[PDB]
Amino acid sequence: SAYVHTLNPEATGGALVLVHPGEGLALPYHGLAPLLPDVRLHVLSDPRFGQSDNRFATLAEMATRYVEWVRTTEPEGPYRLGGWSFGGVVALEMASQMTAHGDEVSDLLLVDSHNLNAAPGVRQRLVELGVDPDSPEGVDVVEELLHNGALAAQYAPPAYRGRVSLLVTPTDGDRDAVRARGWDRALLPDLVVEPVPGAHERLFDEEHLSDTADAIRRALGG
Repeated sequence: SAYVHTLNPEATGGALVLVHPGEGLALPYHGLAPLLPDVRLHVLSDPRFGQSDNRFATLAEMATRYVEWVRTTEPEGPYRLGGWSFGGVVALEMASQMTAHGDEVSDLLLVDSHNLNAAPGVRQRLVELGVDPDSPEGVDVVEELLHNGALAAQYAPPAYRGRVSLLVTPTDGDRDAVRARGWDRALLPDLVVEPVPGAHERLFDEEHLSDTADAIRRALGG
């Protein structure tokens, strides 16, 4: 569909599905493609983005719909899923569902994601992106953002035994980066924690993209 876009379509090194962050558009990930030229990148956008009505009721329901798309695009596994912040949380729930239905998910990439249901700026994020929150783009994005943040707050991530890479930016006061983001290592026995530099909101902007892509490449090459 119009919400699934595939980058590096002739790549033969494997595939990676990336779920949109809380703003709802997978466009930040497009700049990864030249930096991950051996990876088929399937980037997923929110199909309910423009719809004040007909939002997904739960993060689980969103994930279930995205799984469908993934299976249609890559009918055979093993699967590698991930996303930046909110998208990483959705990717986890996708991995949880796929593995419960017999699929192999060899990698799950949480790019500086947090678990708001455990450890809980809408307009200010756009201002920081250079968009007018009150422009036509602006209002839709803030609306999308607050809903996805509500989906995340109501969702608790389940125990998941597969391999999970959590890429973490610097943690205020250098405290434990896993608890600071609301995750419980008892639920993620095969968690691997990897550093990525810069600020949570800046990870895909022009300056940062090469370092963020480096951290993703390293996470996938276990």
